[PDB]
Amino acid sequence: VAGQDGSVVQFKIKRHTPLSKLMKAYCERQMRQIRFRFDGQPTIDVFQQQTGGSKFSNITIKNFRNFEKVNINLDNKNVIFGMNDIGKTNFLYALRFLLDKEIRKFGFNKSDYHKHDTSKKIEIILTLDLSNYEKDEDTKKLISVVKGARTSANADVFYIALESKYDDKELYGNIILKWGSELDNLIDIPGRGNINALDNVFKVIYINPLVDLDKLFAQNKKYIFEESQGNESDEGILNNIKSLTDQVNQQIGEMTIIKGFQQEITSEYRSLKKEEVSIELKSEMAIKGFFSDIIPYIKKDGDSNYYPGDGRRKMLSYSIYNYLAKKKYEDKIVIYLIEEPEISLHRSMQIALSKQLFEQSTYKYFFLSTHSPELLYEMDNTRLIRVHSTEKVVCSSHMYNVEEAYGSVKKKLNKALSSALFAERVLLIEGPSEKILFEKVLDEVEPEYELNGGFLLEVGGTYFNHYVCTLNDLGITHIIKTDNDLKSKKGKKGVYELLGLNRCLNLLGRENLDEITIDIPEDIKGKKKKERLNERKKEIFKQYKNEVGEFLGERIYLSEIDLENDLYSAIGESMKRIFENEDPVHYLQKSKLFNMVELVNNLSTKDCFDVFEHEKFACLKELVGS
Amino acid sequence: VAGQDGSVVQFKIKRHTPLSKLMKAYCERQMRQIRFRFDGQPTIDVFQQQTGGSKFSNITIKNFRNFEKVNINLDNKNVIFGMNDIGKTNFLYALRFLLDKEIRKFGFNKSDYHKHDTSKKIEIILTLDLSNYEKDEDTKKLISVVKGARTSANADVFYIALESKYDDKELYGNIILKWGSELDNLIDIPGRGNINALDNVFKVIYINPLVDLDKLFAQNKKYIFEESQGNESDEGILNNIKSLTDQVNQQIGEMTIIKGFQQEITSEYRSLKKEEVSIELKSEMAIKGFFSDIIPYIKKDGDSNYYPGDGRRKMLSYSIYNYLAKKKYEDKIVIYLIEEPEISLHRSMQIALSKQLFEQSTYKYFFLSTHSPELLYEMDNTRLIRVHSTEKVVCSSHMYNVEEAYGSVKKKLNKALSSALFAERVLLIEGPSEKILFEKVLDEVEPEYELNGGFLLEVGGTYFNHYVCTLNDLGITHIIKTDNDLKSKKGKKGVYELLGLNRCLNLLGRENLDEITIDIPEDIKGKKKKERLNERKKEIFKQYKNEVGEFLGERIYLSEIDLENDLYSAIGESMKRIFENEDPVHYLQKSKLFNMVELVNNLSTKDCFDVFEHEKFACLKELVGS
Amino acid sequence: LYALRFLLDKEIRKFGFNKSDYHKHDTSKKIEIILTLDLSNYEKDEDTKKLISVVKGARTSANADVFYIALESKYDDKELYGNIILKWGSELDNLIDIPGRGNINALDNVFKVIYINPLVDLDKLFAQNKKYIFEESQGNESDEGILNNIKSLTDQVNQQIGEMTIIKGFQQEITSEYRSLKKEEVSIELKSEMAIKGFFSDIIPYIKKDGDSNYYPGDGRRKMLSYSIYNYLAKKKYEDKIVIYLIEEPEISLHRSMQIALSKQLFE
Amino acid sequence: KVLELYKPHEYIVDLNAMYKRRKPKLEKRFQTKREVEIYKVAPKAYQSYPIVEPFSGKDVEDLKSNIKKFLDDLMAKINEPLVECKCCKGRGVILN
Amino acid sequence: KVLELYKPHEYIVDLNAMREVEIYKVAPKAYQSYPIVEPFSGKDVEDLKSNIKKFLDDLMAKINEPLVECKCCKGR
Amino acid sequence: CYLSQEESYKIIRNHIKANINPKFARITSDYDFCLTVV
Repeated sequence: VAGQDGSVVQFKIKRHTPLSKLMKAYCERQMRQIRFRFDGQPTIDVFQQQTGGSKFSNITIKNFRNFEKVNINLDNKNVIFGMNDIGKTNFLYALRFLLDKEIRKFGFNKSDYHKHDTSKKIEIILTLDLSNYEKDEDTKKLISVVKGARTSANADVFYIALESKYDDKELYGNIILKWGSELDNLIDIPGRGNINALDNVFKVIYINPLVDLDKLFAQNKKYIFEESQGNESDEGILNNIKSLTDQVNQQIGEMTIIKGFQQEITSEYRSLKKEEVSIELKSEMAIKGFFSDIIPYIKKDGDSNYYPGDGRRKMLSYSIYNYLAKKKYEDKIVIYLIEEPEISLHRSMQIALSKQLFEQSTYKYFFLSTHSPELLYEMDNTRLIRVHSTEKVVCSSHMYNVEEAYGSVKKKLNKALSSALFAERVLLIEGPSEKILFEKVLDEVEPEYELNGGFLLEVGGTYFNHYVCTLNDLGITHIIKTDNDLKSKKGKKGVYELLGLNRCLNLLGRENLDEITIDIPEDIKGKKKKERLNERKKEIFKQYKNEVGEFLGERIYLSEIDLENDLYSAIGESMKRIFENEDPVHYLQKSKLFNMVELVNNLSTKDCFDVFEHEKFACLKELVGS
Repeated sequence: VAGQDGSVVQFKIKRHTPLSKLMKAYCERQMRQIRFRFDGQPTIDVFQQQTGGSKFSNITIKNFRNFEKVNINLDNKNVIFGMNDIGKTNFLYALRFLLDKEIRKFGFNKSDYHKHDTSKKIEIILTLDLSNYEKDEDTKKLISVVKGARTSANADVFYIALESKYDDKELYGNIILKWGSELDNLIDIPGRGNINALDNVFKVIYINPLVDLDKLFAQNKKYIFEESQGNESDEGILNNIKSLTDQVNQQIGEMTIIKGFQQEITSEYRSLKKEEVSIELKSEMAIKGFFSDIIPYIKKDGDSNYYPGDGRRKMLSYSIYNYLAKKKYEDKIVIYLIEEPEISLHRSMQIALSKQLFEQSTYKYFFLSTHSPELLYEMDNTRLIRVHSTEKVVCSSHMYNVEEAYGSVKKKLNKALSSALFAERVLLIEGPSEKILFEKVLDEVEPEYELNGGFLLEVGGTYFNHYVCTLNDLGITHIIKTDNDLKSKKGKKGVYELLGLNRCLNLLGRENLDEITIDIPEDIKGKKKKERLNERKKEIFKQYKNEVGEFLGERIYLSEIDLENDLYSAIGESMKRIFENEDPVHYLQKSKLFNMVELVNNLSTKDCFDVFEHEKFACLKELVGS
Repeated sequence: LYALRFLLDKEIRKFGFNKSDYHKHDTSKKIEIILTLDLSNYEKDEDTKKLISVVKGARTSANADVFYIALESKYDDKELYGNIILKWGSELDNLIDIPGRGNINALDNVFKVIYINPLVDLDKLFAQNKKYIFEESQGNESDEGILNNIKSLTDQVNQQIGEMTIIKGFQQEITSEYRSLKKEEVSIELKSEMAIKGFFSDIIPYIKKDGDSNYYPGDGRRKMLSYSIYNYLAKKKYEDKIVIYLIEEPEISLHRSMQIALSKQLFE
Repeated sequence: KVLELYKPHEYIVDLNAMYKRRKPKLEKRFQTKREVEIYKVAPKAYQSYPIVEPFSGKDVEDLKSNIKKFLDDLMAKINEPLVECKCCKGRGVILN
Repeated sequence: KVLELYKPHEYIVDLNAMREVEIYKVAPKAYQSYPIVEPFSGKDVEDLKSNIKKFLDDLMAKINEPLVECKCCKGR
Repeated sequence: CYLSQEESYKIIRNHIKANINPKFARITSDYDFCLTVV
């Protein structure tokens, strides 16, 4: 059972048992208003009646190319990524076939069927939410076209289905669109000729990674000028320009070299064929009008020259999309399919595009397919869809949100997390000192761990809840190596909270443990104070051994004291000789960054393998995947 | 004057003065062996005769498209990046015109001339090094073709020049290739018909991201199987297969339905035209032999099926390139022009390609044009060429090497530095605590600093020499915000080294200061010990105020004590209020990662602007670019 | 010819009308293409029965002899699109829309438009039709045995390829290179494409001169033989629909002797 | 397994044999070394290679003896030389 | 000729335990390196039958004649 | 002691190819993947 807000409730399942009892139990924990669906058919998702949620609920794809049977939850903004490039492309095509008239008119080939098995029926069903009818104008756009296909009982839900059965006689697959509030019976979408009622409400704008700017401006320039009002002064200027262009053509005909050529070429034509015609040389623009060849020119300020750079053309081509998005389609729902925008785009421009997609309101609904972490630097309030590396095409979906608590660290948090999304196994470490040591150890042991899908994500000062929930929902394996930490409360003396233990407990869903008090003498300071805290940490670690056992099952590796002490338990004799200090652990902790680098420099291959094979550093084995 | 090994020497320049005195002075500091070159013509680069270096010294481009006059130093492995996309593409084309026969045969259009000014002539000159004649086999390959174009006086250097003067009469630009050891007089490269002597020695393999695998296997399958020998068993199998395919065609002709059709269609053809012919349906492969249609198949282990995965095919296309590179061309110098490999490539595969380019010896010479930092994760012993964002097309070149000292942290160091290369202003910070604070402050003040070219590069435990030298050589503005640190030597009590001051001094090129001794009582511990060190830090900061003034000129901002104390000066009341503590600085330093996050959460917009406008945090203003 | 394609050809019609398709680019005027048919000789003509069966109730007993197929299109200035709407019926004043589901309509079931252009690749032409030509014919036990025997022969061909030392050496070497690239449990095999897909995938007609052992893929030899395939299909490919041939400029790159031969086919 | 022939073997091959249409052209080669496959083995399922078996021993030293003995005889059957027999011009092999 | 081993029932006993020779090639028409078959010629139909009959026996007695003991190198 | 499936097939093919009588039987398909004697 999966809730709409992300809460997950586990229920025991029997055999030959109605689901009504489970539905009643969930309702009592939290009946007519809620709706229960499983894999897109009425873990099972729930419905929270009237919310501020997206219209798009989920999409089901059956027997379409790779997708044998796939159900993907959706939102207004959706990002699809993963190793399976064909799966990502075909997912976008399934949306185009359902909603784009131009793609749909071509029908389905034999190749478009799963395993080329034309005996199976292609199904693409999109589920929409109409609960927020009164507050959302786009919902009103949809139900105005739909008219009587809905039912008062199911006024909140709506389905748009694409159905296709291959015709072996005609070697053709016909796409038939149906819609309605009840999934069991859907009526055909009415239409006349090539268009249907659905094409009036939905507009799909496919932003291909590479586009010609002047091409894009050519089609839209017609609308841009006709829609605006034309006053009398503009009319006078319009007529004046027509006179100017007419004079240009007249002046061209007055030239001797122009008159000479067109006179003799007329004679040449007349000799060819006794036709009573004349040949004239006129400027094309002066004949069609200034509107025919008007184009935008990127004019740098302080420079009188007009230029047709290249990256600026790509950036400005987006502002045309931005400009049109504001004031072009006010009568239809516009869905943007942006596929691989990062192609031939500088990483600074990728971050600029990321801010447009997520921070701005320009693109209300879009499906973004990307390979670059930079496009996800500003991601927020978006649905992340991950296509697994398997050929079977599994899709894991997570609704990504950043809480108000993380708002101050959102920029740093997003930059780190964006790279981890394109990974199979992610190891969560605290700071750079852990990263320095683990990078050296892995380099000597498993140098190509990054190639295989490993990733070292460092998180500091925040609970692991945000990272783990995102990674777990997306199907990415997460390993956590933290240390038992005691943090002193502000303004209070001799009382510490089990910050290291609490973070791991928060992951398990348990509540935070209470703070404990530590009594130390005033004289006891420095090393004596530190070892006293270490003694309590060892005692606390032993006391909660049951919880620590639970952590190991969830791939959470909690150090007894810290990483340095665990390191000493593996290569302690080696640490003593390279440091030549009385206490290698205490010395390593004095300047964590510089001493770790010095230790890493003097580490040999055998020590790196000793650390890798040690039981305390079992997270490294999990990250590698052995 | 810039040395070959990265050494830089400053000399006074005088008007109306021969360069011989400067050459003599440089030689005495370090004459016939060395060669002096300015902007590709004999800062001043030097040539240290018999050294271990690349064959390619530098390339000069004149009046070619964007390049008005550009001289770029080169190496065996070269990476070109930058915001100017046209500059990067045209640079690769200039190499193709010089070395690729297929591109060169088309000549130069009017557009290929700078500013379309056909009066100016196009010059593309490549300088080569032949000093290591006996060590390098590729040098022998070039010398054998060149023959008498060299001179014993200049046996170490060689030039390959491309000249083109537009023919206004014919509307054509003719490319004429010259070579020789003396730049003033170069003889034309001899050739017969379409090929010339240069095409025998140089092979240019242009790898584009959109390459069809079966297309790639199509051309090379001829060589791969004729080069290898054939024993008796293979010959018997080869003849046996021919018999099998012949029987397949015979069995096809024995079918009733096929025999019926070809009899009917023959009669139809005979009725069309009275010709004594017959039509037979035969398999195309059986006529051409099995060799005509043989293709590679990705076979999953344990799976009998044969599969024609897009990503799998994309990566294996490089395996063919790797396989050919080992044995296809042992008689010519192979140059790989790899343009935007990251296009539609997963980031894990980008790292895999990075390891092949730099760690392996497969691609001895290549020019890589990339937009993704992941392709530079394994970069080492490569030349980095950066095209500036200006339309003027300025190119900055740096020879990237990682020293043996940094070998243990090479993986971590390269990952951080690779993203900084695609930036205009880079601020070097120490750890995540600085990053957390600066990211929050910049978010409230200049939220789009990353879009404009800013970048926060964090470095810890290492000197700034490696990062700054790379960034400075590439023309990227570098700002260093560090703090005054005292590090205790291992095994010695009461003596500290000015680690914070030494790092900044090492950046200036000065020697490290000696370690100083600090006498503290044994009873003085904890906070009392810390404040005593702070007093010494303040005294040391005052003592070396002249050096600190030098640092400010070099955009190096050294804190008097540390970042926390500087932060306290900027916002004292605010920090004291939210930390609810007598000494916020001490509390903030207790748990740097968690307390900074708590401080950042409670910071207001006014406090963030107070930090930004404060004198101590002038690095933020420099990073923003105001 | 395009007006006929827009009316009767599904592939041309699905694209709609541009602004240029309107007379003098005046989109205010309605494009109208009307075809009138005669159904008087219903009892004798089988193709009339083909049309009547699809039409069903759109006819009237008063006008049982005449039938109209109309195409209307009014430009949509809001959407910059010209929608093609097909109507039919016995009465010209009132015509009902041609019923249809999805992309196809009732008219596409009865009318088949074959567009013959002078530049037609023969092997391309044989590519689609070879599927029909062999599936429609009846297959006996002896042919089934030959199918299985051929499949065994092609399988042995692929097996024998893998036994070659130079083939085994390469696919072993490149497997290691691929494994070095990424640690994936994948092996590379060099198999003949035809043997994987079967002989049917690459079978093509070979024009063989009589008394000659060689097999040849002359250009005019192909152009004439491409027409005989059209003749062969015309006899038996479409017995359930009315086939209209739009032959545009057949004389292009055709010898005048072949032009007379084509003339005899069309009229005699 | 590398074995030689006293008399070098004379044979003719075609470098046009991989293709059917073009006319065949004959080229002579002289092979004196004949290679016969004697041992192929893989750690895992790959192609038709027989998967190697894990060494098993009742005791660590017993396992050591099993590994040692298996290597000795396997290596012995490879190192020991074999040459053809002139009494039957290559129909069977014999120790030299 | 299959001189690899004597035929009846050895593969089983070998399981319980745990050079090729070309003798006749022919082709009706020129194909690869196969020798061309000679067309039988006979003055009389019965004369031809005897001629081709004796041709079959001596050729096929050669084919079916047993292997050579191969004293020196024997089976190995 | 159970014999392998592939090894089981191999011995039958090897013996069938060894001592059949061409007077009474013939082998049509003789392949590693399939064997037919008529």
